[PDB]
Formats: sequence, structure tokens, C-alpha cells
Amino acid sequence: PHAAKDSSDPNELYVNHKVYTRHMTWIPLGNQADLFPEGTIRPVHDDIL
Amino acid sequence: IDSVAVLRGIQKVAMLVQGNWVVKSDILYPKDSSSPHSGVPAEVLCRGRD
Amino acid sequence: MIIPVRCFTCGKIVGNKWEAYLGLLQAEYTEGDALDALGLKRYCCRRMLLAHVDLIEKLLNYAPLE
Amino acid sequence: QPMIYICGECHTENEIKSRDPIRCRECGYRIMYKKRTKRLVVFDAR
Amino acid sequence: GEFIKKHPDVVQRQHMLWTGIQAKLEKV
Ligand SMILES: [Zn+2]
Ligand SMILES: [Zn+2]
Repeated sequence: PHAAKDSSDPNELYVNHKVYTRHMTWIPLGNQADLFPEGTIRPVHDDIL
Repeated sequence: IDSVAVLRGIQKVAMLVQGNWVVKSDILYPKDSSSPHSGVPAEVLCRGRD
Repeated sequence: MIIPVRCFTCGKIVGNKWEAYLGLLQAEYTEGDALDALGLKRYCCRRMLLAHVDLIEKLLNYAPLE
Repeated sequence: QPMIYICGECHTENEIKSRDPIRCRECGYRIMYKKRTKRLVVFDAR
Repeated sequence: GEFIKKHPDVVQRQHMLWTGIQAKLEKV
């Protein structure tokens, strides 16, 4: 909404331009969340394009 | 060639940087210019070149 | 289109090296030096990047959008 | 009951249902693309 | 060696242009 008007780089132009595995949201079922602490259930490296 | 008139002409089309005349951006980029290449579209931002 | 997720042989994970590899090229290392910095010793990995062609930046310009 | 396509190069809902000659609501374009389904489908990670 | 040619007023004029455009670019 408030990007600069020089409008050079797409990164400022767009929000959610690049999708990254870090965007994943865990969906624990029932006792899964209780069994395991957070983080340990994740995409391992968080950096993948 | 008229060495004086040509010097009176270069000022209209070029400017000296580090002892060498660099062509003026505003003549190198006519007023209807735009990002032409196979990359990001953009307006006539000679600001960056200057 | 986009860079693949892993090396075709061996199998190392590579989908998080194109951004940084281009960033280092944007630091004017030598391409081989960029690979060395990213730790691609096996040449099957080296080829995976050096011979890549990023098209999606070309295509998405043709992408229709309101 | 009403139907919703989208026009080329403006992508505006043209909302066409009659036997009328097809025509964008605002553009002069004469081509339009159906919207993607809402029904969910599946794919296999192999 | 452009200074071998006696027209030192040119550099002052170029500097005036530089100062103007600098005044324009400093607004960033
Ligand atoms: Zn490999
Ligand atoms: Zn239209």
C-alpha cells in the first residue's frame, strides 16, 4: 500500500512475493501437540525457495 | 572545424567528468523513455543515472 | 523454471542456495569461488547451479493481473 | 444462477448470462476466461 | 589533460550543475 514511487525492486512492491517453507503452519491433531514441543515439528531448514 | 563553435555545442549535449565529456542523460533518454528491457518496467527515472 | 530442490545425483539440498549464490555474484566473486563459499565440492552439485537458467522472472511479466 | 467470467488484460467480472454478443463490460476485448473451480481436488507427491 | 586548453570557466559551470542536481537528489 505504501511503497515508494520510484518503484525499482519487486520486493518492496509486493507483499508475500516469495514463498518459503518457513511459511508452513503445523496442524497438530489432538494429543500430538501435547506429545511434542514446538519447533521440533517443522521443515528442517526454513530457507527453501 | 570551428574549434570555438564546436565547444559552444558540446556544452549542449555533454558534460565533463574526470576530464572527459559524458553525454547528457536528457538527450540520451528522450522524454518518452521507459524501462525497455526484459526486466522490471519503470518510468523515466534518469534520477538514478544522474 | 525455478531452481530444483535437490541435486539430481548425490541428493544434497540446494533450494536455498540460488538466492545466496546470486547475492554473492552480486558481490563480484568468481562463480567458482561462489560455489566454494557455499561448500559445493562435488561437481554434480556445482553443475546444478552453474548451468541453471532462471525463467520465471521472464514469464511472470506476461502473467495477467487486474 | 448468474455466471461470472473474467476478461483478458483487465480481469474484470463481466457477469454474462444472456444470449448477447460477448463483449467486455469496459474494454473492447472479446475474450474471457472461466474462473477456477471451488471444488477441492487431490495430487500425489511422487 | 583538458586543462591544457584555457577555458577554466567550464569546470565551474559543471560544478554549478552538480550542485543543482545534488540539491535535487538530497531530497531522497
Ligand atoms: Zn550433487
Ligand atoms: Zn476487459
